[PDB]
Order: sequence, then structure tokens, then C-alpha cells
Amino acid sequence: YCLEDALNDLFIPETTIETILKRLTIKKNIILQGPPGVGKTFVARRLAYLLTGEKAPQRVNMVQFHQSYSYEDFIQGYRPNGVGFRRKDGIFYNFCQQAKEQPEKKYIFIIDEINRANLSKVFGEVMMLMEHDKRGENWSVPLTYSENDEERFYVPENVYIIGLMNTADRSLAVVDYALRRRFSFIDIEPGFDTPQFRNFLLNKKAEPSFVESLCQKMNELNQEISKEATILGKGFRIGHSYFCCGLEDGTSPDTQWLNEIVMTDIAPLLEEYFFDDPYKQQKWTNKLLG
Amino acid sequence: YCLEDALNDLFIPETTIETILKRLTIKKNIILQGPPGVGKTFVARRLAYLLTGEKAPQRVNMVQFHQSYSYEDFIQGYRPNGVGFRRKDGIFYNFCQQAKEQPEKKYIFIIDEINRANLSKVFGEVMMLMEHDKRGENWSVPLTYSENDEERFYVPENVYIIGLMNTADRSLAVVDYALRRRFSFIDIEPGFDTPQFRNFLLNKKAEPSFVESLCQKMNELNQEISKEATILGKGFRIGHSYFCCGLEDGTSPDTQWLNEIVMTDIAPLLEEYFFDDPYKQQKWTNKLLG
Amino acid sequence: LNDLFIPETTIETILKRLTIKKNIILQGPPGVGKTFVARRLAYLLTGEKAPQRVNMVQFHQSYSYEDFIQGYRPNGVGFRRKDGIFYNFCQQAKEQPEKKYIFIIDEINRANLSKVFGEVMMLMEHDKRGENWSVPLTYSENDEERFYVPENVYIIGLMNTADRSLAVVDYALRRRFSFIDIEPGFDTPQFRNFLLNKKAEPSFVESLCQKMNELNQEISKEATILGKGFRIGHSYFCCGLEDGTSPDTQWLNEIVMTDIAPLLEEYFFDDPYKQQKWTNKLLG
Amino acid sequence: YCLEDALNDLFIPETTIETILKRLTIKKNIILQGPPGVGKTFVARRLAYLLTGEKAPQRVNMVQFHQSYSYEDFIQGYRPNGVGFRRKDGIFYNFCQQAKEQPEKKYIFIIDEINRANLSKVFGEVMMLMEHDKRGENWSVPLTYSENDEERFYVPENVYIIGLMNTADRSLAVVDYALRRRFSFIDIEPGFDTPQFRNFLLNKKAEPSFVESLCQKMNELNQEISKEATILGKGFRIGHSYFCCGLEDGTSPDTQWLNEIVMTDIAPLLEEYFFDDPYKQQKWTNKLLG
Amino acid sequence: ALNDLFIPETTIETILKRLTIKKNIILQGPPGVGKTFVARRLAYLLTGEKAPQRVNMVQFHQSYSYEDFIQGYRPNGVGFRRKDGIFYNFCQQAKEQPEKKYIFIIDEINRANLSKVFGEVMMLMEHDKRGENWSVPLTYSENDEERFYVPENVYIIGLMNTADRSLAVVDYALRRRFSFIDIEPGFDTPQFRNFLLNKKAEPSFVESLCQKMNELNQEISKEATILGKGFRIGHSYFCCGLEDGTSPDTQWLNEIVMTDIAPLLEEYFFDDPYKQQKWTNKLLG
Amino acid sequence: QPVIPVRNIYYMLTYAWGYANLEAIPGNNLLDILGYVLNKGVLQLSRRGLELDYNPNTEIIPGIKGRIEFAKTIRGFHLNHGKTVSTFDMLNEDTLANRIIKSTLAILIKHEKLNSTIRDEARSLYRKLPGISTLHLTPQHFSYLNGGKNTRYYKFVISVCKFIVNNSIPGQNKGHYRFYDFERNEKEMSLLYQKFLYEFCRRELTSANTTRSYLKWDASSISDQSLNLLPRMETDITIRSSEKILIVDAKYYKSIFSREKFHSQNLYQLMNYLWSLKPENGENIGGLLIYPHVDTAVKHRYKINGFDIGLCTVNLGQEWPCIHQELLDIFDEYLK
Ligand SMILES: Nc1nc2c(ncn2[C@@H]2O[C@H](COP(=O)(O)OP(=O)(O)NP(=O)(O)O)[C@@H](O)[C@H]2O)c(=O)[nH]1
Ligand SMILES: Nc1nc2c(ncn2[C@@H]2O[C@H](COP(=O)(O)OP(=O)(O)NP(=O)(O)O)[C@@H](O)[C@H]2O)c(=O)[nH]1
Ligand SMILES: Nc1nc2c(ncn2[C@@H]2O[C@H](COP(=O)(O)OP(=O)(O)NP(=O)(O)O)[C@@H](O)[C@H]2O)c(=O)[nH]1
Ligand SMILES: Nc1nc2c(ncn2[C@@H]2O[C@H](COP(=O)(O)OP(=O)(O)O)[C@@H](O)[C@H]2O)c(=O)[nH]1
Ligand SMILES: Nc1nc2c(ncn2[C@@H]2O[C@H](COP(=O)(O)OP(=O)(O)O)[C@@H](O)[C@H]2O)c(=O)[nH]1
Ligand SMILES: [Mg+2]
Ligand SMILES: [Mg+2]
Ligand SMILES: [Mg+2]
Repeated sequence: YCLEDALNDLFIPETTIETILKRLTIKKNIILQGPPGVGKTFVARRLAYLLTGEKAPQRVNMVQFHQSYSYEDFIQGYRPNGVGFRRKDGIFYNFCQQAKEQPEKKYIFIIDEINRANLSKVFGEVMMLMEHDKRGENWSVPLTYSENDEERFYVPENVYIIGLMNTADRSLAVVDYALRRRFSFIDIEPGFDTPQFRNFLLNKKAEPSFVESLCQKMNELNQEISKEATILGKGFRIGHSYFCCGLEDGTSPDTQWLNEIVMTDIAPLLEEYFFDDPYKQQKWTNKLLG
Repeated sequence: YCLEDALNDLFIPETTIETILKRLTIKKNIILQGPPGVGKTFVARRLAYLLTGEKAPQRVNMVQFHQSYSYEDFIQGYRPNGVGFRRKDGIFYNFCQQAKEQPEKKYIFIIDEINRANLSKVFGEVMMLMEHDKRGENWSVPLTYSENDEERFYVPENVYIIGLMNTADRSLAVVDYALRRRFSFIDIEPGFDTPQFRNFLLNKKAEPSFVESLCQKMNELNQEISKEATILGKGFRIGHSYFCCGLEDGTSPDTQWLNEIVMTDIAPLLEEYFFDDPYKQQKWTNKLLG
Repeated sequence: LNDLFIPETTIETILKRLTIKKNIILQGPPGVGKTFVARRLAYLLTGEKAPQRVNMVQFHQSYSYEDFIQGYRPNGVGFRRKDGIFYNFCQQAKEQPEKKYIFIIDEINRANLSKVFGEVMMLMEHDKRGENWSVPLTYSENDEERFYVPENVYIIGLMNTADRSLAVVDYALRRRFSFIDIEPGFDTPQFRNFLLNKKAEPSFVESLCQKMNELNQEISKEATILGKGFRIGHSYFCCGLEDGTSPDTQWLNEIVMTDIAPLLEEYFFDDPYKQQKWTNKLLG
Repeated sequence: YCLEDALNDLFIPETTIETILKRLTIKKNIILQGPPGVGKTFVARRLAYLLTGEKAPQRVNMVQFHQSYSYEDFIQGYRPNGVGFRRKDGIFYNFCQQAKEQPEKKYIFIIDEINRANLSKVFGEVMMLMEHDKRGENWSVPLTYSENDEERFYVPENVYIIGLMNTADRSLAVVDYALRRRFSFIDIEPGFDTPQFRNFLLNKKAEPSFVESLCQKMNELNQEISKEATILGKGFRIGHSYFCCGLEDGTSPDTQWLNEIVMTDIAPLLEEYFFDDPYKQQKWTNKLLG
Repeated sequence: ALNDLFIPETTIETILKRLTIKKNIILQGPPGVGKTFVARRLAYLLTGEKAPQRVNMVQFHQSYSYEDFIQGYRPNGVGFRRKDGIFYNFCQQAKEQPEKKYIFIIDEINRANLSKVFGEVMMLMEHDKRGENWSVPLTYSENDEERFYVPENVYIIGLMNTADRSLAVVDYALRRRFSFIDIEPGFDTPQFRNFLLNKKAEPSFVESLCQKMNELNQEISKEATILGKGFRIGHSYFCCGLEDGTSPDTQWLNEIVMTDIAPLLEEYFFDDPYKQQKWTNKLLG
Repeated sequence: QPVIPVRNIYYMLTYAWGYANLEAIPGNNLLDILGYVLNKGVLQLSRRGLELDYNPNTEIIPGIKGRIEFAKTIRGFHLNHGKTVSTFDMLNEDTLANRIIKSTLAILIKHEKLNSTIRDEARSLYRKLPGISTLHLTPQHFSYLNGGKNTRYYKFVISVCKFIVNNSIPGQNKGHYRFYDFERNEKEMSLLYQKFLYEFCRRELTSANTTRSYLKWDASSISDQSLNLLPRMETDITIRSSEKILIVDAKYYKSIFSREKFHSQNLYQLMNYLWSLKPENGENIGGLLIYPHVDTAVKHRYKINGFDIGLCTVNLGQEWPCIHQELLDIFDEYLK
């Protein structure tokens, strides 16, 4: 496996893709922040195979934080056995043991919607330990529910952590600045202007005018979205996922199909987005339609 | 089962219905939004047997969410058998296993008043999984309470999801735009000015003159409701159900019958819609009677 | 049908509305006999004075879905799933389909009504009653085990209109419930006949109605602040004269200070003179 | 354990560490109060070995506090057997007993992220003993979980307690009452305008002007943050460790290396800081690149 | 006892008129009014037998709950048992004796949430719904063999205090079922004046103090919002220390000014020490 | 000692906050105006329904609710007395956003100088929110609310509470409040003036693009590249269009209200902004000084140093639409 394999279908420029690996290899923990529908989930499984250099799932682990995950779930907690409780090693603790089984091959842990959960609660002791410098046996620390006999948990160097925080929900945004120092934050743009997106449509039986018209209108809209910061900030700007899918059957892209998209998905979003004047809603919808 | 069985009593146009099944076959997640009393609950049981094409309720699961509902109830959680606690596979988890047994047949899960409960907390792990392109074992994920990483949950492809949310309360709305992306939102309207609504009345010995007077009146009133979107959106407008039920005995819909219900139901509703304006209450109420 | 102070037409509306619609909200100020009305009325619908069929509860903010329908709660040995009253009650009525079983909910406004009802907020409607409309419950161990409202069940809601909470408005529940206002009924003869058959003076009864109406009308003057829902009920007068003390001006004077005076403070808060004025108006 | 190994690399002035060493022998309960990335965790591991004069793990203990951390794990409590509950000596109890053996040798206990958990919930009764004056067997007390009054615990004088607290969160504005009486707060500067931080870069093949140019802006920026009190206090200002890391290869510092840090770490942080004025983000981000 | 009580007899007579009929009652008044001591003598008065066994007293707090009040499960040596609470035990004691009036004292009732505590029973204590007809099975009553009903004999008294400005409007639950009563400090009353003149107090010393406190009681209630009528000082501080064996004197009062009224005076205003000092100095002489 | 009529100022605040009938209210003073909207605004919200945020609750209860935390239960041995430590998400209105409104209503009622009707109606609403907890308001509370998760409507009414809280002064009584004499201070009035225009220009001048531009000196100094000592320069507004660029410097002065000598020191700032700014398009460069006057509006144009500069005024107190007319009329002249 190689970059050529991954970047065949991805709409992202190579520019970020190398920047991603650059920050990762030095820092070992990063976050990709972007609105939904920009392939955040999409890239993540592909990224994992690059660094290992092979398409292996075993060295990779994927999860989602749902605002109910806990340290007891992630790391160490007490679970009922048949009649009485027992201590259960969590998944991350289970994962790190696998990673240190062989240090040579890199191990990746993938967390969707990380911003939801209270990360300080879940990770706890690990929030220090995850950082690149403070890894290995030198910085071994004993866990909360560890046995009285000294047993310590240390992050292996090979481990890499990836976080996936959407930029829509403002409330669910990272205000743990202590935690935000462990991570490096990579903004991802919608991907409209890129040719690699455009080629994907043109290869799929599309007119260059209709394609080039589409990107022109969306880019106008996201500027207007980007214009405001009071309610609708830059991050809210629309993703490209809507347009990506649904053409597998052979349906060529046209105003009929585009019209179905606008009425069905975007038009609800807009009225939900603005909720001040329909004219703005009527304006931009008709602009896309016309 | 057959399509025409449902459409006989249905006031909504087929055009909307055809739009609906087209999306649902594609998206596998949908949300139906309208005021109360427009048959969201009514259509949904009908619609499932259409999509399957056969009237199998065992393949259908119907639930109403509310505040006292969680991931522990829905998906997985530890609950008391008795002296000893056990891991209890939630209802949705059980439903998904059933669909796996028969991959060919479509299995449908119906959520009434979805917008009430905190979907962000309830779906969680599912919030990523449910999307149309991410279903299958390739995207299998271990849960919070899974014993090990190997125990993983993947949504079957056959499953279709239905979301039912009233538009009366802006308080309870799906503001999570990420959650909005998974669901395809199809508005439903009261549909007074429809033949099938009128045919139902005339079939029950109703005056065509009274009917045309009736539909025109509400159409104007509902349009008045949609006007003040700042105050009350189009989603607030009155449904057709108030007039629908109550004639089962065979009572003819005279003007007196309508005058009785208006006083009993819509009148206090009108009072609430116009807290500040008594004349506006008096205006429209008196408008109906003459 | 004899001692009721509410119009005969109003009760006739209710029985027709109730049997058809199966759900109602009876909203009015305190002291209008909401409890006695429904309890009197409930025996009419059954046709027999059966209290076992009838069950009443008074909701409160802490009341929860745990209490009403289902919930996990402790036995002596440990925790188990405990069927709340309504699940217990509906099963009892389901046992006997023919007879009409009733469920009464007082001070309904206090609780988050959506929260309490939960699943049945859909099921309670008359059409969606039966095995077809059954659903597995939130805490149901198995998907196959479901709960459905029987047709015989009829539901009554009693609402105090003087404590509006600008927290939650549900217009969907309003679709389930047919709202019926209740006036105090001072003008009604049945209220007057009760007192004149209790050795009241003819003028004394007539004087009271004039006194109360002038006050009640002022309450409904400013619909924004207060309404007809706020105005005073009559029931305070019913109690306390069956000992054998017939009405007198002194007895009136007691109730004004005893009961109504805090209400005035509650209503006409930070305006003592209006309280003193309206208080003194009645005494004269 | 020579100071030269300890103090040469450090960016902090030798004055403040000496001042820290004074109070630490004096009071033995100390808190380092500064934003993340200034080496609070970094110094403390060295500081313990300074006082002892040796690199000894046994005499020095490190922990990070979080919400799950509690008295029963920290001090003493009951852990389930298969059914039964067994008492277990907690860390601090086990840790002090080592210190009881060797009164002359200094013992060190390091608590990072202390504010996250309430001290009373964890420490509780022992806060009486923990204070510097009321130490030694004279003040011995029987524990909450002691089987009998005979068994008693007293904090020996030799142990010193270190607390690492970050002034990066809004909740910490209302500092806990438990801490203030018993601990001595010390502020850690960002330490940009220091010789050793500069000299660290100069040894790593850095131009002086590019180094000196950077510090004024960083010194300028942190000054702007500290001027605010409502949203961002002085304690929120940037630390000096973003720039430290990432040079392990030997790659020379330059605008290329620096620009990576700005966009990937500091740029989105500023969005969180200057949400209200996005243009203010543009002001600084453009300023730093220039 | 009436002569020993300092409050107007009309209020004493009025209360017995209300409670007998209403069966639920709450007293709101200043601290230092002998509200507890008031009710006990009144409790003995209504029963007529001066029986403490019939009488049971409870003081509420924010933690107080249904398990404390009514019923709950408490640990055994092994396992756990259903454990009868106070009110469950108390009424069943009263159930045997229907004729005999039984009284319940709830101190500092406003602090706790009545609903959370009472729960189901909160309606059953309403006088209209009493006896076996309104019987309900309890939350923890696993079987339907026994249902809990408050019999008619029960009377419930609640002691609330108007001391605190932090207190917001009373809970709606309370207002419905209870008749709210304001108790005067009773300085003006002769029965309190005869409680000092019986101790060989000077009539000038007696009368002056009545005027002195009244001057304050007007000023403390003169404040519109922050300090109302309910705030004004009660007499209980004056009782304790005179009939123990030490005669009244201005110096005895002088200590009392510093002891209770002076900090209380600081507490009410909490703004102006001079306004406190002016009043404290005014009290002393 | 003249100032603008108080009603019109509210319109300027609205544009300043970026988002009704004031003819009905008879109270000339500001606080009658502001409270009436707040008192009415909450009523508008309550009609639709107030915000309810899922608040997690972890407590000791007699049963299973939501998710039981096994650890806290066993450590506390709550099983023995039939209790569990369980987490669940009760849905309340007691959030910070709602708490701010309610505590503010106490301040509004407590204000010494206020219309009787406004005080009475608010006291009703204060009672109408029993569940919510009163709080002691600070900007730090408002600071936390910069997330703005609530609706656009909430964010408007919240901004009102910010104005009241900061512009509330205790008066005769220790408890009660007294409103700030906002009009008298020029500085906040100027910041009102500048902020009013910037958001206003985005609304009406859709034709042009409106952005604030930071400027950098043309200077080079051997001593420091930083030039920290030099004054920081940030435009009040720049309103760029294809045909012409235009910078405006506007400030609120008391002297100009008098119809004599003229106070135009801000012009000194303006010229150097023109110099340090260099346009790539090079279409033209124009400047404008606009001030508030009471009586009448006067416009002049000047050609000073190769720059086209305008001095203009507005007759505030006339009428808001005609004022709205006048401002758009003004820019049309210069934007050319
Ligand atoms: N073929 C192709 N599909 C893409 C590309 N980028 C995004 N998509 C598609 O857009 C859809 C959603 O992508 P996803 O990764 O889940 O976006 P997300 O940010 O993770 N979603 P969310 O923020 O809601 O969690 C998928 O169909 C995904 O394949 C791309 O570059 N190529
Ligand atoms: N006979 C008949 N009844 C209909 C039709 N459409 C809606 N109704 C009736 O209207 C009532 C409510 O249906 P429902 O789906 O619950 O409306 P809703 O939008 O879901 N209401 P809510 O959202 O509040 O739950 C029922 O009486 C239903 O049968 C229809 O086409 N034919
Ligand atoms: N060489 C050198 N590195 C330093 C210096 N100060 C901090 N660092 C580096 O900064 C990184 C993090 O330091 P750290 O102590 O963890 O900061 P912190 O205060 O603990 N972070 P937090 O407050 O979030 O817990 C490490 O690489 C550390 O060595 C210093 O003075 N010299
Ligand atoms: N005879 C008669 N008694 C009534 C009437 N209305 C109420 N009462 C009595 O008033 C007493 C209290 O009624 P209650 O239900 O508590 O008042 P509400 O709940 O606020 O409406 C009971 O004795 C009622 O029966 C009535 O219309 N006629
Ligand atoms: N003898 C007598 N003592 C009274 C009277 N009123 C109050 N007291 C005394 O005042 C004390 C009780 O006061 P109280 O307010 O209940 O104390 P609190 O509950 O802490 O506020 C006891 O000494 C009572 O006997 C009274 O009228 N006569
Ligand atoms: Mg995704
Ligand atoms: Mg429905
Ligand atoms: Mg650290």
C-alpha cells in the first residue's frame, strides 16, 4: 500500500496529506476538525494503513466517543461477574498491550466525535501520558484501580492517536486547553474548488459547465457562511459529501438530481441555519436551482 | 400487501410518497417532520409494509423515545436480573441481529417523537454506523461495554430507519447538524386542499359546498400561520386529523358539527397561538363560522 | 346529578366528548370541585358506584416514568423491574374488557407530562388502542413483550390554571386531550339552591354573587396577567356549614381572611391597597 | 544529583527555582500554577531528585488527579474479592510507610491536574495531618476505615507534597477552599524572554534575529491576553514548549518550521480564544507569519 | 397554659377553629417566637390530655427523604429489610385509636422538598381524602395486601420561619394544602408583660422595653423588600434567664442586647454598622 | 445639554448587536424601552418554548435510572440500603442562559426609576419561572456564553442583559438599582457609533464589500522590526467596492453638537491611514468623516493631498427611516 492507492479517490490535496504525516510523526497525537461530510471518517481508515505501510486492521482500532464513555470504559473499571464484581481492563489498556507486543509495527487508535465526551474524565491519567515526550517505561505511572502490587501503564512510542471533532456544535468544542496542547489541530476545507473532486464528477458523466457552475455557487455560499461569526461561523460551511454519493446506479448529475438534493437535504438545513428571514432561504435555494 | 391498500385512505399525495421511498431505499435513514395531526404515525406503519412489500409486523419495530431513555436501554447496558446484574442487549441490538438472520428481507425500526430524547447520547456509537455507506462488517466497531475489541457491532444493510419529529416545538429540535446529515428530511404538510381528504368526507355524506368552504378556510389560516415564521413557523400549522376522526358513528359533518369541535379544540389552541392578540383570535374564529 | 353546581349542559358535553375522544383536560381555578366533579362523573360512566375501578393520583415535579408505568426498584433481595400503577391498572382493566375503568391525574401541570407518559403519549389516543398498536416498553427485557392501552380505559386530567409555567408548551398533547374549561358557577341556581336549602337569606345569596362577580370580572379584565382561569372558585363555601351553622355575614367574614386573603396577595402581589380595597369591598 | 544537569537545560530563572526550594523545605506543600507547556510537569521530576540529591524512584511518587480518583484508592478502602470486600492500602498510605522507615531521606509526592477532583473527597480527614505544622505521630488519628482506634496514621514530616495546577480553564477561577489554606501557590512564567530558551535554539542552528524577532511577538501576544480578565486571564497565556519539541532530528528553526506550529497548534487555539472577533485572529495570524 | 402563652388568645382560639376543620396547618413566623413551644402546648390543648406519646416531632432538612420519613430499606447484618419510617409507624399507632387526636410536627419544613419526601402520600394528607377509601399501595409495598391511608384523627403542623431573605416564594405544593399563619412577637401583649411583672419587674422597665422593641419592630418591617414583617424579633430570648432564679434588670437586658439582638441586627442589615450601632445603642439606653 | 432622543438609540444598539413597536410605550427614558422588549421578548420566546439542555445528573436514588456507575455504588455500599449511584440526563431550563434572564429581572424590578407597568409585569414573569435559580450576574457569566449555542433570538435578548448589568448603578437604597446615564459618556457612545455603522453597512450596502482593515506603517527602523513603540493602527471600517475604495473615521463628540470652532482631530489619524494603505487595484482612494449632529446635516467634499475626502453630518432626532434614508443617500455620493 502507498499514497497513490489512498489518494486515488480522496478529494483532498496532497498538501495537507503530507502535512498530516509530518505533524503526526513528530507529535503522535492529532485532531482533524471540519464540518460533517468532508471525509473525516473517510480518510481515517485510509490514513491508518499508510503509516504501517500495509492494509492491516489488527494494528488499528476505531471507536466513537458518545458523551457517555468513561475512564471505566476506556481504561479500567469494575464489571459484574455472575454474582460479584470483577476488574476489567479497558479497551485502550487492552490496545496498548497489543502495541507494545511488538514496538516495530505502528498501532493506531481512532476516535470519532471525540469532542462530545468529557475527555478529562475518560482519559484521566493518560492525558499527560499520551504526549510524545512522556512515553515509555521512564514515565510509567500506576493506575487508579491497579493492584496494590506496583503495576504501571505507559504509552508505547509506536502508538498514534487521532481525534475527529466536528466544527458544527459550538457547545461541544474543546475548552480543555491543557488537553489541546497534546494534540495538533488540522483544518480541512470543504473541497469544492479542487479538481480531484471535479474529475470525480466529470469521470462520472458530468458536464464541465454544470460542474464548474456548481463549485462557483457553493463557494459563494460558504463565503456568506464564513462572513458571519455570530451564529454561523466558518466551520459551519457545507461539506461535499452530499454530492459524492447516490450516483452509483448510473444516474448522471443534472439539475433534476441537484434539485432533489437542494429541496430534500440542504433546504431544511438552510431554514434551520438562518431562522430569521425566509428571503435569504428563498434566495440561495433558488440560486442553486437557477 | 399492495400499494393501493394504503393510498385509499391517505390524504398525502403519492408524489411525496414516491419521493419518500426513493430516498429511504437509498439513504436508509429518514426524518419526517410536520405538525401534529397529519398522520406521521399513521403513514409509518403503512409505509413499512410497502417497502418490504409484504405485511410482516415481526420485521417492524415501533418505539417512542422520551427523556427517560438511554444507550443502556436502547443498545447495551448492565441491568439487574435479580441478585446478580447482567449485560442486557438493548432493543435495537436485538433488532439488528434478527435482520442479520434474513439479509434479503428489509427490517424497519420506527421511532415516534424522536426529537424529544437526547439522540446524541442515545445513538452514540450508532451515530457513525447508521450511515448508508458505512454499514457492514468492514466498519464493525466494538461498543463501550464490549468484553474485548473483537466483539463488534455493525449495522446490517437491509435495515431501514424512520424518524418522526413534530415541528411544533423549537425547543426540541435536532440541532446536531452532524446528526442531520445521516437523516434525509422530508417535510409533510397538512394537505387540506387534496381530493382524497375531500373524497373521504363526501364518501361520508358531506356537502361539496361545505367542503369547499372548509378547505379554503383552513388553507388561508394555515398560510397565515406560515407567514409569521419568526413567531410561528409553517411547522406549527393545523393538521387534518381534528376533522378526520369523530365521524365513525355516522354523524354527518354539518356546519354545527364543525362549530362544536372548533370551540372544544382549536379555539384554546388559537388562544395560545395569539397570546397577545384577542381580536386575532376573535377574527379567525368568527371567520370560520360565517 | 343533584348536588352539582355546574351547568347540566356542560356535563352533557363532557360525557359525549369523553366517550368519543377518551381523553380530556379539565382546567380551572382551585375550589371548583374538579376532584368531586370527575369522581361524581366517573360513577356515571360506569353507571355504578365502584371505587376499585377508579384510581386517582396527584402528579408533582418529582413524579417520574419510574413511578407511573415501569421502573427498576428494590425488593428485599435486590433490584427487579417494578410495574408502575398505570401498567398495573391497565392490566387490571384489560382483565375485564366490558366495564369502563378510569384513571384520574390531579395537579397534572406540575410534572413534565411528556416525560411521565413517555410511550403512551402516542398510545393514549383512541384510535391507537389495541394489540396492533402495542410497543415494547423502554425497560422491556424483550422486544416481543409489549404494552397496549385497552379501549375501555378512559382518562381524565385535572389542571390548575393559576400556575402557568413558561417552561414547556406541548401542542401535541393538546391534540390528544380535549380541553374543557370550568367556571366557578356562582351564578348557577344549584349553588344558590344548596345554600337556600341551608337556611340562607335570599338576599345574602344574591348579595354574594354580586360581590364575587365584580371581583371575578376584574381578575379576567387583564387577560395577560390573570384570566378566568385565575378567578376564585366556590368550593370554599361548601365546606364548614354542614356542622349545623347556617350562613351569616360573620361566616363570610371568616372565609375572606381565612382563605382568600393569601390568594389576593398571590394574585395582586405588591399591591396591598388593591387587596385591602377588594377585601374591604366584600366585608361591607 | 548535580544541579548542572538539572538547571542548565531549563528556561526558568535560577532565582525562582531556589525560591521554590526554600518554601518546599519550609512548608512541604506546594503548588505550581501556570499554563500548560511551561514544564510544570517537567521540572517536578527533576526537583524531587534535587532535594534527595539522588535519582531514586522509590523515594519519589507521581500521580495525576481526575474525577474518578477517590479516597478509597488514594488512601484506604475496600476492593471486591470474588464476592467479599477486602481492605487495601492506598498509594499515600503505602507511600508514607516507606517514608516512615527513613525519616532523614526526603520523600516526594507529585499530583498533577489537582483541580479536576476535589481534594476533600480524596484527601478528606488527612488534610488535618497534611499541613506542615501538624505533622508527626503527636497528631496521629485513626482512619475512617480503620478496624480499631488503635491503628493510626500520621503524615511523617519528611514527605513533601507537590501539586501541578494549570490556570487554563474557566472553572478554576473559583479556586477550591481546601487548597488555598494548605498549599503555597507559585506562578510559572511563560519564559520566552529568557537567555536559556534562546540559547537552546542558538545551539540548534538558529539565527539570533529570527529568534529575537519571535520572542517580542510572543512576549507581545501574551501581554495582550493577560490584559483581558473576563475571558482570558494572565494564566491562559502561551507556554514555551510548542517550540521546544520537534527539533530532535536537528532540523533548523525557521519560518517554515515555525509556520507549521502556528497553523497546526496556535491558529485554532486563537479561534477558541478570539471567537468574538474573528478578524482579531487574522490580525495576529498574519502578524506572526510576517 | 393560655396565660403562659404570650400570643393573642384570639389567634389561639382562631387556630383551633382552623386546624380542626382544615386538618393541615403551617405556622410562619420570626425566630425566637417559641414556635415549637407554641405548638406543643397547643398540641396538648387540642388533645386535652397532655399526652406526649400521641405527639411526635420531626425537623426537616434538604437531605430528608421518603426513606427517612415514610419507608425505606436499611441494611441488615446480611441482606436488607424493609424498614418502617416515622410517619408510617406513627399513623398506625393512631389508627388503633380513631377518637384520639394525633399530631405531627414538621420543623423547618420549607427547606426540604415535600413531594420528594411524601411522594404518593402527599395527596393523602389533604383533609378531603382521608381514610380507607383513599388507600394506596406504597412504592415499596410489593404486595397489594396492605395499602397506606392516613386516618381522620391525624393533624399536621408545620413550623416555618420568616427569618431568611434568601428564601424565595413558598413552594406551590405547600400553599394548596396548608393555611398560612403569621405569629406576632407578642411584646405588646399583657400576658408577656405579666410574665415580667410576675418577676418583680419595674412597670417603667416593663413598659419602656415594650415601646423600645416596638420602635425596632416597626423599623425592620418598614423596609419594603429586603426586610418585611416576618423578620421582626421575637420574645423567646427574653424568657430564658429570668425565672431560673435571677430577677429582671437593665444590666440583664444589656447582656441580651449584645448576645442575640446585636448579631441579629448585624445579620439583617449587613450594610451599615452605624445603623446597627445607633439601634444597639438605642436599645441599651 | 442636548442628546439624541432615547428611542432612536435602541435602533443603533440593534445593528450593533446584529439582531418591534416603540411607538406604544410612553416612557421617554431608556430603561422603560429596554425592559419592555425584554419583558415582551421573553414572552415571545415562551410562546415557542424556552431552551432545554440535557443536564446530566449523577445521584443516589432508589433504583436504576439511566446508567449505573458501578464504582461509586460499591465504594459507598449503597446496595445494602437498596440504592445506586446512577447517571441520567434530566432535561431542565436551569441553564446559564435562562438563569441570566431571571436574575436580570430582579435587577430590572429593583431599579428605582422605572415605569410602574413594566415593574409589575416583570414581577409576574419572575414568579412564572419557579424552577430556575437566581444568580449574581457578572460578565464572566456572559463570557462563558460566547459559545452562543442558543438561537439567534436568544443571543439578541442576552445582549440586552449585558447592557443592563454593566449599566446598572445602585441608587438611594442599598437594595434597589439606578440606571446609568449612558448618553453623557461619549466614549461608549462612540464605540456604539462605530459598531453601529460596521454591522449596518453589511446589511444595506450589499453592493459593496465591508471589512475592517488593519494597517501597517511604511516605516523601517534599524532599532526594531517590531515597531511596538509606534501607535497601533486599525481602521474603524473599510468599505471596498470595485469602482472605489473608501475608509471612514467616525467618532462621537459633544462639541460638534453645538452649531464656532470645530473639533476634527480624528482627521489626523485619517491621513496616515490613507498613506500606509496601498491598493493593488489602484482604482481610487477616498475618505469620509461622518459625525452625529442634532439640528441638521451638512456635507462637504475636499481635495487635500491628492485624496478625496468628505466631511458629513446626520440630523439625529429627525426620524429613523429618513435617517436610514440619509445614510444610504450619503454613501452613494462618495462610493462613486
Ligand atoms: N469517494 C469519496 N467520498 C468522499 C470523499 N470525501 C468524503 N466522501 C464521502 O462523504 C461521506 C461522509 O464522509 P465522512 O468521513 O463520514 O465525513 P465525516 O466528517 O466523518 N462525517 P461527520 O463529521 O459527520 O462525522 C462518505 O460517503 C464519504 O466517502 C472523497 O474524497 N472521495
Ligand atoms: N383515516 C385517516 N386518518 C388519518 C390520516 N392521516 C392522519 N390521520 C389521523 O390523524 C391522527 C394522528 O396520526 P399521527 O400520525 O399520530 O399524526 P402525527 O403527525 O404523528 N401526530 P404527532 O406528531 O403529534 O404524533 C390519527 O387519527 C390518524 O389516523 C389519513 O390519511 N386517514
Ligand atoms: N528543554 C526544555 N524543555 C522544556 C522546558 N520547559 C518545558 N519543556 C518541555 O515542555 C514539554 C511539556 O512540559 P510540561 O511540564 O508537561 O508542561 P505542563 O505544565 O506539565 N503541561 P500541563 O499543564 O498541561 O500539565 C516537555 O517536552 C518539556 O520537556 C524547558 O525549560 N527546557
Ligand atoms: N354540593 C357540591 N359540592 C361541591 C361542588 N363543587 C365542589 N364541591 C365540594 O367542595 C369540596 C372540595 O372540592 P375540591 O375538589 O377539593 O376543589 P377543587 O379540586 O379545587 O376543584 C368537596 O366537598 C366538593 O365536593 C359542587 O358543585 N356541589
Ligand atoms: N413560658 C413560656 N415560654 C415561652 C413562651 N414562648 C416561648 N417560650 C420559650 O422560648 C424557648 C423556645 O423558643 P424557640 O423559638 O422555639 O427556639 P427555636 O426553635 O430555636 O427558635 C423556650 O424556652 C420556650 O419555653 C411562652 O409563651 N411562655
Ligand atoms: Mg463522519
Ligand atoms: Mg403521531
Ligand atoms: Mg503536565
